[PDB]
Amino acid sequence: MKLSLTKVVNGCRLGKIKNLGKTGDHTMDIPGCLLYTKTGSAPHLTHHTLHNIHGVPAMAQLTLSSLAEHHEVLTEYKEGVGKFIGMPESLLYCSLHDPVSPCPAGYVTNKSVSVWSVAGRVEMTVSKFMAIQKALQPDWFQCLSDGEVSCKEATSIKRVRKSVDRSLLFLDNCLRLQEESEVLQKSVIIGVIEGGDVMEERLRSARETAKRPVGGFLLDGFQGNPTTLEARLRLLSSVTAELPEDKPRLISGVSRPDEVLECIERGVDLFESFFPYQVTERGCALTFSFDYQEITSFEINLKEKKYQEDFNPLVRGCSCYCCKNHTRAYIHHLLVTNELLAGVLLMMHNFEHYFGFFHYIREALKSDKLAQLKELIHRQA
Amino acid sequence: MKLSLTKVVNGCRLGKIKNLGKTGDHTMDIPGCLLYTKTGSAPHLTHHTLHNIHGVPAMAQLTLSSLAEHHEVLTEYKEGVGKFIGMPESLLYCSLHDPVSPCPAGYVTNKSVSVWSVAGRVEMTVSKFMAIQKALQPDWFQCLSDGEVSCKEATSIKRVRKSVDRSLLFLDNCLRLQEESEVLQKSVIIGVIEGGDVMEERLRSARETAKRPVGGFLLDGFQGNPTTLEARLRLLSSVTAELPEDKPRLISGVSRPDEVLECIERGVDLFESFFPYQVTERGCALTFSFDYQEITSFEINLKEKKYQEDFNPLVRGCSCYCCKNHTRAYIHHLLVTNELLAGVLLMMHNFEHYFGFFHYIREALKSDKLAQLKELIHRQA
Amino acid sequence: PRIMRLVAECSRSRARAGELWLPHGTVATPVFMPVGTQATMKGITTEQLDALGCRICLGNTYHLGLRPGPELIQKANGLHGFMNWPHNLLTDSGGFQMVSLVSLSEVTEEGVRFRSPYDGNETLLSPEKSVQIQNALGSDIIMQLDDVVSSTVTGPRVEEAMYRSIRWLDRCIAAHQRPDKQNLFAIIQGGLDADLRATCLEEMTKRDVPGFAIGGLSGGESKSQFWRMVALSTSRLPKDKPRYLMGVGYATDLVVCVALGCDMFDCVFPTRTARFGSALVPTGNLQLRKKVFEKDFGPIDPECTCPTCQKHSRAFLHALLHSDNTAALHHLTVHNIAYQLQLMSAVRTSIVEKRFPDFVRDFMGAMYGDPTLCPTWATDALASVGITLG
Amino acid sequence: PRIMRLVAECSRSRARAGELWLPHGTVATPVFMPVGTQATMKGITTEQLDALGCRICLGNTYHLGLRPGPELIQKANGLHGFMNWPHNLLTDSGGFQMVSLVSLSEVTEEGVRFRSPYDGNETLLSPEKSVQIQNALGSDIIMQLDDVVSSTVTGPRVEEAMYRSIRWLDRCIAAHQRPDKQNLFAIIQGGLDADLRATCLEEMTKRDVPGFAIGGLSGGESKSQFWRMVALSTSRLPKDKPRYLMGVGYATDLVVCVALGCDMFDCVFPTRTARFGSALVPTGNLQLRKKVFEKDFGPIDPECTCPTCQKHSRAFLHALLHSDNTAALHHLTVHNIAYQLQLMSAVRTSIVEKRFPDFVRDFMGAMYGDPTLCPTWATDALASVGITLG
RNA sequence: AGCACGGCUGUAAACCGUGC
RNA sequence: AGCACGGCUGUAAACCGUGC
Ligand SMILES: Nc1nc2cc[nH]c2c(=O)[nH]1
Ligand SMILES: Nc1nc2cc[nH]c2c(=O)[nH]1
Ligand SMILES: [Zn+2]
Ligand SMILES: [Zn+2]
Ligand SMILES: [Zn+2]
Ligand SMILES: [Zn+2]
Repeated sequence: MKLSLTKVVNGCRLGKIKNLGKTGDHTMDIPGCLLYTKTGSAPHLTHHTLHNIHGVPAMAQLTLSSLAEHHEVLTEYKEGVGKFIGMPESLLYCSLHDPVSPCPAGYVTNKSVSVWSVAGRVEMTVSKFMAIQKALQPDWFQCLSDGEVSCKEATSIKRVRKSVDRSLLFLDNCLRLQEESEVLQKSVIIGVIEGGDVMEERLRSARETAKRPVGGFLLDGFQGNPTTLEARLRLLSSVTAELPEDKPRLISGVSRPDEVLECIERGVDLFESFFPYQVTERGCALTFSFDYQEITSFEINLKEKKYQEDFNPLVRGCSCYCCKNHTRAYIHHLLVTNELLAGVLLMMHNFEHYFGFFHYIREALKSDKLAQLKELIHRQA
Repeated sequence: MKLSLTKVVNGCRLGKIKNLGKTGDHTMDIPGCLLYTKTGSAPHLTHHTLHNIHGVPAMAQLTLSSLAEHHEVLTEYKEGVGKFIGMPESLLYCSLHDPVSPCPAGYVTNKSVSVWSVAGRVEMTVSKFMAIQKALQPDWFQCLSDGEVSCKEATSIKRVRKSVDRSLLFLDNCLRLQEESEVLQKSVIIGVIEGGDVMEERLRSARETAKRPVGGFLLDGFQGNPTTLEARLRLLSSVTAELPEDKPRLISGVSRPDEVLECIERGVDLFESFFPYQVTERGCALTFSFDYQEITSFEINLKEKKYQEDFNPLVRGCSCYCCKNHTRAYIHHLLVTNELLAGVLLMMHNFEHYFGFFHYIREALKSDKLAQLKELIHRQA
Repeated sequence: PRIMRLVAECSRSRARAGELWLPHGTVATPVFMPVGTQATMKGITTEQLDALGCRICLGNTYHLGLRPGPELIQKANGLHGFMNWPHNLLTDSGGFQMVSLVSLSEVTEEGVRFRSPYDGNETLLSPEKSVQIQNALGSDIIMQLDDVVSSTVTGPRVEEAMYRSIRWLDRCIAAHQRPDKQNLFAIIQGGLDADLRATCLEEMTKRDVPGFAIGGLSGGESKSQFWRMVALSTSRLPKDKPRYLMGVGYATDLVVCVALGCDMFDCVFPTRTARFGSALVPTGNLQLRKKVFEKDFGPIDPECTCPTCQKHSRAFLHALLHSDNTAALHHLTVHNIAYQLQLMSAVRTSIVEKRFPDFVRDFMGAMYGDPTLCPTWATDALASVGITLG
Repeated sequence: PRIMRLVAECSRSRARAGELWLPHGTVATPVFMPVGTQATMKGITTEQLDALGCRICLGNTYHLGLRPGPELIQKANGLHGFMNWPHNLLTDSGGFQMVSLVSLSEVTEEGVRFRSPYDGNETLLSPEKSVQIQNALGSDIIMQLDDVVSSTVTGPRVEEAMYRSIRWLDRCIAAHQRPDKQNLFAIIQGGLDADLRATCLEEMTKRDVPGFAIGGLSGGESKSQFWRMVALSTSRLPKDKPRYLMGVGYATDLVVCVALGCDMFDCVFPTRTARFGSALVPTGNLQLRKKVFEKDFGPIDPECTCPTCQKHSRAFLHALLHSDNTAALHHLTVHNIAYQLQLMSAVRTSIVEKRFPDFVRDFMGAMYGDPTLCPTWATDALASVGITLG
């Protein structure tokens, strides 16, 4: 993998990652996002419906929470998860947790972190974690890590320290296990920057992780309620400073368009696309402008009666399947009558709109019109 | 138990319940609330701190969620929970679920409902439930019931039906088990009105339950997000119509002052006092006027810097320990520095303010000045 | 004016192949018609249906009449525009709802009064209203409101409903304001009584409605009776007009009823079975929720052309069905509609090629292991029109 | 002007009973002083402390200096007004923080530089600043900022800190602007070196500060050394002035050090042990989180008068400690402060009644099962001042 | 909830029974 | 998370180790 920067406007890194995914090359753009999935399918969408979307990201995020239960099955399939889930054309990043639900936390111990599934708590030792990675064969995978800091609010400085030390211990063990296996060689490991709200431990985490031969870094624990971020936003830029620039920066739990822009300012490259999913799930549609649990400002609520007779598309000019082929009035009916097509059509548009947003970020960055974009984004509905 | 009505203004029932609690009489007023507790202690408060509060309710709510784990212990104590928890002077109502956390839902089956504890899921069959009640010896107890309707949103009309039928089956079984035991005779059983959002099943639930020799009724599943209520508010009045008037009406998950007033309008008598607790937990204080997860309008947030130098009491004229002995500036410090005294002082005032609110409701009802109260309540901060 | 053009006829049986010439394009028959009730195919986009090569699907007047309301759909360029369906739409009157919503149903000669437990607000469905709604929706084929009684019930009820239907039909024919664009179809509500059904056959055929449907047969009626009442109905229905059997979508049922002269069918079964985690195969069905299909890396049906069977394994679906992802349901809905269409298209081909009897034997060997293990009812039904199975 | 009025003196030992005359009321000695650092007793209201009959408790300059800030507390009518404490307040300089925050501590002659990992913002603590903060708070007893080195460390470090303390003391005496209202106390930072401690004793006693404290002894130093350095210190300290030993609050430690001539003590141990689910008894402690106390229906201590032991059983507390209710912690905090006070008040009584040696034997029989199983260190300490245990 | 059975015929049905 | 051990001496401590 090689990251090349087209430009660096303000603190914002515009570029491409060229030799990605083992098989030849797959050019992936920064800054960018990752197709959010549940059990390896995009939520609500089959291949048909997925490929009906313009600007689907090259890489797709999947999570151990859903896949680990079926370690056995995947071990028997012997051909890796991409082919199993019928996404063979896609690059795959395996995260430890689903960002929409990071509530359970692993009950991390020195010898075990645990994801949460339908079955229940799945206790993964390092060996088991690396075993699962063998079965899955993703392009990228987050290394087993201790991210519980954010979950609790106590943040005992001794706890914060353990989060860093544990994460580094896991990283070093996993690196060795990768050395031994040929298959695993082909996978790229992602280091997890940690340290919570303690500046010192954040910098310590950043440097020590960077010392390892990881392919990229995950910025954990900045995931927070909307108000909290501005605070941790300073800590963010402190940390990215300590990371080498020739390696990509992932962040977890940040998908809100506003927060996204800001993290790009602080030199973050890759984002989860779970925000469009959450919007979909509450019967809402992304309407905010980019072209140049509370319902947010970026969206309208199609459950509302104002839309029962509104025969405009969701967003005028949106080339997605739904806006082009259907009206708000129609979606309103679908939601009201509790039909599964509501979700499919909402997911399709919400994804396409979000994917369009990123396209205009990169475009803005080329013309240093990003500040104007910030303002256009904060336009209401 | 006998309920006598001083008056009935609009739909609002003002009165007293005279012969309460087996041992002699304990006059309890309607409309009124119930001391919210966690594991039999009011949250944050010891006896000292509790009795430091003016207008503590005569009855206190406890929950099987916390107590059931210790069925064994209480069985051995042989003297009932009031004495065990050092609240012997108090009337005790045992609810099935803690209102603050009703998320898990029982996984109800025909033969088993399950509360959720520290240990985990506790599977109570009818016999076990009634066994636990023997150990506890409360004044009142909610009968084992199926309230899962509200948890899910599907509300299959066949599910809604099962909720009613199951609840009635549990009621009849428990009634017989009470017949057999002398100790249990001394306890009063509360029937649970159910039926979700289906009007027909609501009325069916109301009538059939009323046919039983229950001492009172619990109005379940109206517990909802703030917006939802206005909708279910009509269904409420439909149901109370079907209940005899010489028996008290409890409702679960309704503690917001605004929602409280409205339920009184629809002839509800008794409320949980968990709202003041939730306020406490987010570092906020009740400030709304009555004298004549989002932070609500009824409260201020003492974490805010505007209060760092504000040397007024929480609410001018409030006779509670905190307002009388301490300032906002002081509480602000306590919260900021993460000290346990913050919680104690907040809980004390939040309780006292809430308890004062009820006093003024009853007072308003005597003078039919309730509508004015409604408006004074909706005053901001 | 005849809306169906006949093409071929298995000499041995009553099996017919033909085409329906409708305002929104030609429809090959025999045809299975997927049922999307509230202007939706329950999880799939109109494009996905368009791709499966479906030329006619249903909507339901009762549901659509209440929500979203006839006025709204009219402002929406009709049911066609609303759901963005290019091809033909057929609309049930609201008759069936009588059986399914028997609890909420009160019957007078004036119409059917429907209440919903959730909302006090009630609806009368007079033939006139049913027609009014259908005229607004603009469905190519509309259906008469009939007094539908369940097959299980016996009494003067059967007789009363049968005659009421006739009167309701005339009121519907009267109510129609759009014959030019929409084709009203009568429904033979005779119950399981030969005489009543026969009497209903006689009088109804006397009206000049474009097509005829066979109703009252969707219940758990004995199978021996089921096929006989079909046979009775088809034997007396105009050959130069469609025979639409309603509430039937099971494979063995569909094969046999084509052989008994039926031309059109609708059923919610394929779409529902899909939302319940069952996938239709030549050999019956696959309960994919079951743990057996955990390490099964083959498709649902190697011979299926539907997108699900091209790109997805039984194993992955089995894992996805246990997920919270609704995608699992859609993969099955897609395939199940495909199976039914592949079956109907396969059947029509065999009628045209004068090997329908051969086709049926091949079918029965798939479904039942052998024509040997075929259920007697189907054996009786087939033999009555001159098809034995070795 | 002498702030302590002596009352009685066990002839055999150095045990003293007396009274401190402070601006906010008289304080009986020997006294244990609960430590609430950030203007709070960590879960209990000032009323609850008032009721336990506490007449003096501590605040800490470092924490309170940073948050909420000296200016704020001044506007708040001083530390007294702020926390609504009627009675006497003693304030640690911020010396101890050097040991506990050794990691964040940089030492120059000018002062102590303190950083917090969370916030870049730093603080210098010069004697002058420590005094300024204390003067604003208005604590009845304020403490000199001293160069506190841990007992475990050895080097010129011990010596350097010892002399620095002396210079810091003079700067503090200089810095005091409120002798009329507040009584500065010196702290003997000699380390475990006899000569250094001795030298520190000499020079510091030469200043006319109202009281003297013994510092540097709060560590895990060998017990044999602990008591000897106490004995050395008290043996050379003015008898007509208080002897305040800092960082000591364990029972056997407290009994013995009174016998070695100590008059005042502070420790966070009782309040912390409580927040950790341990409850102090004559026979050591009760780990109430442990499952043994599940069916124990007796109080913590039948002989305790504190509210916890009047109305609550061990069993209920054991169940409440496993709850999310913070109440469990408060019940223990209340009792633990009570135990320490009951002990100190019990000890003073026995000195007055000339049976302190008898009291000590009764105590040791409780704590250790017998004066027989007493730890040698306490045996040595007691025998050095003429108390044997049968 | 989750798991296992049994049920689905122009959809009160991403469902309904029965266990655990 | 929770459970079990071991730890707490003028409070980076409703905590910290170690398992599961
Ligand atoms: N209208 C109507 N629909 C159906 C669907 C199945 N059977 C019938 C019937 O008899 N009448
Ligand atoms: N200032 C100060 N406080 C304490 C508390 C325990 N030991 C000491 C000490 O040596 N100095
Ligand atoms: Zn769109
Ligand atoms: Zn108050
Ligand atoms: Zn297929
Ligand atoms: Zn006590």
